[PDB]
Amino acid sequence: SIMSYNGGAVMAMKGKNCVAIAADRRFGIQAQMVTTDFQKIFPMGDRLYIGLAGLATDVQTVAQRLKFRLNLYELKEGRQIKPYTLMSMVANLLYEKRFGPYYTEPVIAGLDPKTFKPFICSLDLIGCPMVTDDFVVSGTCAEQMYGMCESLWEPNMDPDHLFETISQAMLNAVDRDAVSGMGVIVHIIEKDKITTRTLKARMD
Amino acid sequence: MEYLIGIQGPDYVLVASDRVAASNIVQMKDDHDKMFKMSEKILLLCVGEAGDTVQFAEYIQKNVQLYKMRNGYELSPTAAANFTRRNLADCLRSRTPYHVNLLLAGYDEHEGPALYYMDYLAALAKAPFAAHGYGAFLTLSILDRYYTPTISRERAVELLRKCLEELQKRFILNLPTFSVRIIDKNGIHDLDNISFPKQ
Amino acid sequence: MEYLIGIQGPDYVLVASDRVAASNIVQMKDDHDKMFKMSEKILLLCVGEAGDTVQFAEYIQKNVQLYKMRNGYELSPTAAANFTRRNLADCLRSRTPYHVNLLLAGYDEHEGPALYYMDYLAALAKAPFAAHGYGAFLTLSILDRYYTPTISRERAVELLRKCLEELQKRFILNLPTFSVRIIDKNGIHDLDNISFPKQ
Amino acid sequence: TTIMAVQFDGGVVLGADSRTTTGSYIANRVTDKLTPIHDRIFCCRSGSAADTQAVADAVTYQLGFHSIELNEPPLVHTAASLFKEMCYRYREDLMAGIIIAGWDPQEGGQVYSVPMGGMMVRQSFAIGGSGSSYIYGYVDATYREGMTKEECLQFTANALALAMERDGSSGGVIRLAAIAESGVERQVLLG
Amino acid sequence: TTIMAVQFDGGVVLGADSRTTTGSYIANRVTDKLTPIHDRIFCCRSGSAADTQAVADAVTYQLGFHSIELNEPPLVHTAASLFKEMCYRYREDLMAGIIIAGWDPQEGGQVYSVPMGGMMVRQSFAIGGSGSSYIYGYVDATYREGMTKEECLQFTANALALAMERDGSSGGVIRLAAIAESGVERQVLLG
Amino acid sequence: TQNPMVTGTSVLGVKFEGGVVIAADMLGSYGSLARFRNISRIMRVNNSTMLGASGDYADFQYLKQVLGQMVIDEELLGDGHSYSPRAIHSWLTRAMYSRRSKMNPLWNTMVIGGYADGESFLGYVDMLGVAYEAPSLATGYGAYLAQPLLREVLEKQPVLSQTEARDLVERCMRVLYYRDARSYNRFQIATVTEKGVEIEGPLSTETNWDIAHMI
Amino acid sequence: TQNPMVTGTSVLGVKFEGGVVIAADMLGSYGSLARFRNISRIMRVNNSTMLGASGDYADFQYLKQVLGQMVIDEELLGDGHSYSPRAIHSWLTRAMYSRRSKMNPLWNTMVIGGYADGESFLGYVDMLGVAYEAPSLATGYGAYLAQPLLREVLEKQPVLSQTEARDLVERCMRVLYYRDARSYNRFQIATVTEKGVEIEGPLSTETNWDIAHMI
Amino acid sequence: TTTLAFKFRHGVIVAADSRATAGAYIASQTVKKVIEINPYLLGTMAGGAADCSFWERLLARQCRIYELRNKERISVAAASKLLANMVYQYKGMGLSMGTMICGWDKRGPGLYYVDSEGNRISGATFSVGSGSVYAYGVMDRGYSYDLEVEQAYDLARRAIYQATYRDAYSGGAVNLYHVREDGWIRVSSDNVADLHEKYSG
Amino acid sequence: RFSPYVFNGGTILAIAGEDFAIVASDTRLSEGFSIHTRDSPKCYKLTDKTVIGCSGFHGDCLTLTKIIEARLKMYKHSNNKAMTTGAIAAMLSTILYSRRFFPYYVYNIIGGLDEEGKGAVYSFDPVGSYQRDSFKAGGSASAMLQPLLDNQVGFKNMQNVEHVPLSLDRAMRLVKDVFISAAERDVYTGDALRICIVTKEGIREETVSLRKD
Amino acid sequence: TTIAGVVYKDGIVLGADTRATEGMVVADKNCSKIHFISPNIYCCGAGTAADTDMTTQLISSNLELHSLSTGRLPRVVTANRMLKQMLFRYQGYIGAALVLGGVDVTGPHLYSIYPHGSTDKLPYVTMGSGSLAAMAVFEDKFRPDMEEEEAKNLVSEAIAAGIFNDLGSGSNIDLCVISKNKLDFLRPYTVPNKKGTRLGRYRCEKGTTAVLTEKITPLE
Repeated sequence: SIMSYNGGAVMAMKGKNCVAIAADRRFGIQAQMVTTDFQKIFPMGDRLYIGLAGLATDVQTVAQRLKFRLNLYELKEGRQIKPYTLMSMVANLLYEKRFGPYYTEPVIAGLDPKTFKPFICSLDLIGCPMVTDDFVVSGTCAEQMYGMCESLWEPNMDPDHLFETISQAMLNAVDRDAVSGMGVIVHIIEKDKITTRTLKARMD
Repeated sequence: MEYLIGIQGPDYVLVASDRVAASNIVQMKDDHDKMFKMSEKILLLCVGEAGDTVQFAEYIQKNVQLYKMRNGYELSPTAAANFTRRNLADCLRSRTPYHVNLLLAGYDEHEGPALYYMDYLAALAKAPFAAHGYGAFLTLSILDRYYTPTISRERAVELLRKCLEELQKRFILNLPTFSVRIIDKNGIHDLDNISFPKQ
Repeated sequence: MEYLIGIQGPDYVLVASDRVAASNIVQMKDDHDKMFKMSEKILLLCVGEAGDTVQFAEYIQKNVQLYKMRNGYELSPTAAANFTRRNLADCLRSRTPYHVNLLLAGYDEHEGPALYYMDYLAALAKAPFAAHGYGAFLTLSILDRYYTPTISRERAVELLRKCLEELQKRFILNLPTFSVRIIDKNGIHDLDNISFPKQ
Repeated sequence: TTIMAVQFDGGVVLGADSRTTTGSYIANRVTDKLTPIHDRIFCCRSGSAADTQAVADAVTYQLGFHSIELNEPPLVHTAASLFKEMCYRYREDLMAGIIIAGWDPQEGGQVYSVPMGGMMVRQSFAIGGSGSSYIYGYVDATYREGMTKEECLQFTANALALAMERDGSSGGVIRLAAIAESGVERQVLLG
Repeated sequence: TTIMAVQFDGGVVLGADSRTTTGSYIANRVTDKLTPIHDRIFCCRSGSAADTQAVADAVTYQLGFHSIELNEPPLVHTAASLFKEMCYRYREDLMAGIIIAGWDPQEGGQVYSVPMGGMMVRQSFAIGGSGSSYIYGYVDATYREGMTKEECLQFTANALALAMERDGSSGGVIRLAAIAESGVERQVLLG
Repeated sequence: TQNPMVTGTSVLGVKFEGGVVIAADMLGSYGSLARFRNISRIMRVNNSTMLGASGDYADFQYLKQVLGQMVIDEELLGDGHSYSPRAIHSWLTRAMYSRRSKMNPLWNTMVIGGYADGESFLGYVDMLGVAYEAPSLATGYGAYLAQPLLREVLEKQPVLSQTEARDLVERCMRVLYYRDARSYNRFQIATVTEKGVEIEGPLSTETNWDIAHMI
Repeated sequence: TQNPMVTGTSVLGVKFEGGVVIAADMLGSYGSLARFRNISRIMRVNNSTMLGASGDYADFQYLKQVLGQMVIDEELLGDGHSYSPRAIHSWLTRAMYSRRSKMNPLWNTMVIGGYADGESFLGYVDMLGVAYEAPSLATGYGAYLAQPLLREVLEKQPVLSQTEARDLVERCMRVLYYRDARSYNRFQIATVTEKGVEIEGPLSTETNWDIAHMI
Repeated sequence: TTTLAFKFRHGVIVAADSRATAGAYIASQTVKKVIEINPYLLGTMAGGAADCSFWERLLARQCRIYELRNKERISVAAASKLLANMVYQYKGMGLSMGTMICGWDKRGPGLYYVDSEGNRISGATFSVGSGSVYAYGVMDRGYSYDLEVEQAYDLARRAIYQATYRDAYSGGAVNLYHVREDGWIRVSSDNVADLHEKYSG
Repeated sequence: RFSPYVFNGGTILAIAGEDFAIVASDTRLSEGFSIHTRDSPKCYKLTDKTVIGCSGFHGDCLTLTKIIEARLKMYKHSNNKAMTTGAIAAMLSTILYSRRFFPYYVYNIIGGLDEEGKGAVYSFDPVGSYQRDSFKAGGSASAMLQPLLDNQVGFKNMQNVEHVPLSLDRAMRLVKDVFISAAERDVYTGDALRICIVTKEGIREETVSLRKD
Repeated sequence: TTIAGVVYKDGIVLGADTRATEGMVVADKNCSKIHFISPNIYCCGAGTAADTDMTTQLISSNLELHSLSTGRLPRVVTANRMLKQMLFRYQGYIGAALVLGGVDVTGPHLYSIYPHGSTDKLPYVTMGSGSLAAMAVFEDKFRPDMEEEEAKNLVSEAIAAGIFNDLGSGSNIDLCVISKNKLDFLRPYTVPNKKGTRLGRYRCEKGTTAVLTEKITPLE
């Protein structure tokens, strides 16, 4: 579909006291790939990232408009942004284009700015929020990542098992996926530090 | 249809257009020029619907000249790339959308050489070498066969001549003469025009 | 689509197809032959849907030889041309039509040389010089100013050269190599393969 | 257009309008919409004209042949079966509004209905035609079980009168039929 | 679905079924299909639902404001004119089955009809709705000029009874409305 | 109006010596159902001209409203000047043309009959703005059916009396009752002379059905 | 049949202890007009099986004819062997599949109920050949509407009595009378046991309307 | 989907991928595409699985009948002609089939290319599939007639690696077949990841 | 108008073991947004060493099952011996291409033992191609089940994980895990599970429930 | 999606099932379909999720404004009027299937809204895709002036029938009771579907995945 014009696959998974977001690396037109370095995970403040999947135009455009409104909010008020606030902001921005819709499925993954409470949520192409506790996925491939995460997820996970679980899920679901592949980037964040690893994915 | 290829080096960007301005049966103009010298270190190529290409030349060329005359210092290539992407993304959803295919060649004093890649759906890309049309396919194969990031410029000219000799053997188009530029620490240096007698 | 020319002389017929067997992007075979030597003085050229070309050549080329074996002699070019036209006109109003574009080149003992011209709707024509495809929009006017009925064969080969030189200057397809036949009082003689280095 | 059959105790009573229309123009101002097939069995037709004429002629053929081979008077349900088969088998091309009625020596008066589908049902009264819906509105109000012949005639008179008055496609003239054990009595109410 | 309005000498009598359907599924078994606007004027609606609800609200607004600026009781023809204007203005988008009736001090009982187009006419009786063709079949058969109140009640009872019985969209239950010089008398019946 | 809901039908009008007679019937059919079998389809404009229409009855009500407003305005000027029937014809044509030019056509077919200052007038207005004068006008199917009767007698005799014209209108309406499916046996005659405007009552026709006794 | 002209509506069947009860109504609606308000939509096959159908009534008549012919033929074999209900289910399934394969679908939805040799049977046949066994079947809108009642009571109690089943069918048919636009307050109950096949008469329902006195 | 075939001095090289998706969804990574028709013929699977499979099996049956009637092996061009004649009878009815006919002839090396559109042609190099153009590029870089054995192996293997690297509809194991004068032999079946580790540096 | 197909959904699993072929399937037959039953086992036991499962359009599944049984009996009554597994696979491929231009809308998985006595799973497609794989997940839940089997059966995308041959009982608990995990997120799956085991000694069946929504 | 409404002898009992699927796959197992409007009025949604959410938040904003400006408890009929006027203004483009309930000074009032703008007052409504099963259970066992526990059992039974029919929810039921005085709101009402335990620890070991590029960024 139009969601499968440039591909895309974003997974975010809630751990015990930490949260891990991962995406694919491929960018290209319908079957002809172009590059492997296309960024889909953005830093929106500290210890809180957003992921975007779908049409890459809307990806970059929504990321820049969100950055615009985010900077204006954080300069009117000296504190940084809470995750629910960002979720409502993204929902409002998408629902402004109720009938000229952007083709994207944002995924917000971040921590509490006061406590170490993890948070995950996803949104639809018109601004439907959905908070859960285990994992959210987006992009062209869905059912693969649903099957893997419903296979492997446990409730209370140290960051290493969290990292390995999201690793196996992304690798298997992307290797079964066709139009989205060519590498994995993994952000595993927590209260203390931010880690960014890339996996040896199959370049096929 | 036609294609204008651009390669990234250590300190140079090797772009190469064509000179074909055909309309649906016949080659009307055999010495067309698709190279838009925006500033002293920033090139621009354009492919698409030819009523739109001239007006992108107008808009972007004259507007970046406006920036230069206003402030006092030449743009970075990255800001120019984003400015073009923003203008396409704005003109996309309207009653008048623009359907072109760009790729940007620049060189900063601090960032060094840079090569970008547009689309008719306005996606930025930071690539080592690009593709549009069908010259896309039959260049990208060999060009991804032979690449080294630490490649000297005469090796790149040799690779490009070899790639063109592979082009002029399995197309269905004509493509006789290809104009070629290069960007260095100095500026836009025109190389010799690269045509080929086939048989 | 592709090209083939059909120049008649006083006592010779100079036909020349191409050697291109492309599929929509790439040139799969650059030495292909579209020539079907029917008899010792009758040639046939075909253009169109490449599933129909081989089939209709397989029909005619293996029916005229049957006539040859049965009767002990050879058809006229006229009757062969009309027989092909008859088979097209019968095949057209069916569930399986053929979409081909022929021209027949013959040589009688009595009528001498002869050229016919088919079409995808099965029309006979007794032409002095016919063509087909997109080239045929140019290469007939490149010819109709330098045609003389009493022209010698070296002038005719020169006029082929003069015409191909104007073909490969303003035409979007590639067409690198043309094969050339000639008919005489003896039979079918193949002249050399006419290719061009362009630039 | 609007056709109608009503049975009573002795026999049945039929009835139709005349006007055959095409588009908004009337081609024929007066038309025998009801047709004799056997001498005791009628049918009134609607929908297309040509289709129903052809079907009625074929039924006339088969039914007369069969009745001669029996050397007995035919049944009404048999002709109902014949229209049923001819309609249902070679449907998807026909517009049949066929109503079969007639008196029978074994069974008295009966009325069968064949709509555009091809189903067969036995009814006591029946409508048919595009402008039949309105008098179908009140034929279930005015009807009383156990009428006489004159009550049925007045009944269908009022019915077809309001059908002709209200719907644009109906109109023309009233033709009535009275089929019983005794004979066949046709008459034309006009004006 | 089917709405019915009869005037008599003293006043008018309205009436409807309920059964608001969406496709083949009944969404509402019981529905107020008749609407008070002023204290003496009703309107009963058909066609789509949301169109008629919004139109009834806007008419209620403008009419009440106008009648308070007169400091006089409104005419029924005034409300009919308002429906005419606001239905002809957006006739490309609405499906109006509006029938307005109501007693007036200057003019007695009156009945106006507004069909899907936007024309406005005065009638002595009115049908409306998709299941209205049948009782339209015999509303010119049973009606007699110069009825009483009870005759109009019994009349419309039989009308809506047969409409609900025959048509599949109609049904549910009968709502009646008695409007006169005296008061507004509504009741719910079944039978 | 894209889809006409409630159509009228054919309108007949013809001049005579010092007057114009128009007669159209009283039927408000919807689809094929004659839903409104008692309506008026001729407006009596002030003293000279007179309007008759077919097509969408609601649009005819709208034009009735606007023209009544215009005529009352000019009469309240008090200047002694009224509209000619030809001015009415011109205004109606311009209105219809500007209405169709915005692709929202008024589905109508109108006849303007007027007698002013010795000369009769009989004008036609179509939906597309097609407009002309004629000694006899027939709308709808009447242009197919009763128009040859008018053009037969007017070729047989170029002038007429009021009696002859009224009889001819009666016969044409009888014919339309015979073979028009959207016809009805109740019509009203309107007549203008210099004595004013006069609308006759809902007359009926006399029919024949003696062919029905043939098979 | 591409276009079903005269449709029936939903059929309800459910097993119980040593018997199967099937009940549908007696309505022949065309479009929305209830044109044939007295028809029988249940065939009582020979001794054990029993058929109920929906959709186009003409196709039901046709299949009624063909099945009657075949059952009469095996009864004229005179051997003592009959058709099991599941055999009829198989034959009807193959028939429907052969019809839809040739792009001539028989627009129906049929229910087969039979009791033979200790075992009950309640079969389903679609137009598309989808065919299965079930403890309770519901066609048309009944699969949306009365199916939850069946699946509630059959989950809460796996076996039943005849009285429980008959009462439950009565309740389900009352509900279908409440909220279905193609329904009618006249239905027949048909019940098979080992004692034979029996079709009860045109029963009706008891309604309630006390919600209408609320606003 | 990317297949290629080219003949040279030491016979014929045939390699293919093994990825056969379904829309955007990969069905299997290990679909063996090069259908082994005979002990002297090799056919491919180019566009559609069932059509290529079925018609090449029927062609194998036909050729075995021919050999049993003439006590003699069929030619390559004969099999291409038979396949073209069988495929041509369903023109327009929606068969996609772009296979390749390889094998050793009485004339020697034989390489034909038969379409569902019936483009029956000989040639020296071919490449079929979605990513076929990539194979054309890198092969017509590296192609000659006078190549060696290991050289030709590397050429074909590198070609399929580049094709699966750029295009998305290709991947899985890279099979490798080699037609000699007497019989065909499977060379090897290599995975993409092994080649990536081997050839990336 | 009349559309000749309708999507019933379903889920068929197969695992080619060393000397066992495990085929399992749920027994929910649905249509659109309704539930027709909670008992319709997709599996069918042909021979003592062959089990076939059929999903997709259900009527074509029934018709195909009956035709396969008929041709099985024809082969037996002609050639005095049962078929192999691959012979059945080839015959099914011939059938599915024999209705090419009016296709079956049916996914098919034939498991069973070979003539050596090893597991053999033959996948299929609507048009009639086949191949010998180690596992396939057919029907609606294909994408929910293929990557987990790629992780567990194939040991793929793993590092320093040696290859143990899949035992019987471990495969059993794998099938139970994947059907619970797939019945959580899929709508066309649940209400039972019919587990068929082919050994060197016969066919075993086993029914394990699921969640009832 | 199967939302229901009922009116017992004092107030309103609202229920819901909270499986929000996107196409064919269960996307959510817990989705709050019962939204806040006011301290006396609630609402449930069906169909397009985000349209219902944005519309119900806009109406709740407007009613909070109007109530705080007035200074007394709001009216259900005003909410009904705002919703029907807005949805009729959007010409039926916005798909929002709404159930509106609240207790005014006049008592309990239930309204069902169909997304074109047609509204009805009923003593019991069911909306959504699986609405027909709950409508079946209601038309089976409704009687006027039921009790508290009677109505709660009824609504639970209706939505349970909707869940045993298709497109219900694994979510166990959301309920809500609004009275003249006591507002309650109950998320985990009764769980029928316990997920079965795991049969195998499929644990990813610490180091089974090849890493190409590590990166550490400290924080505060």
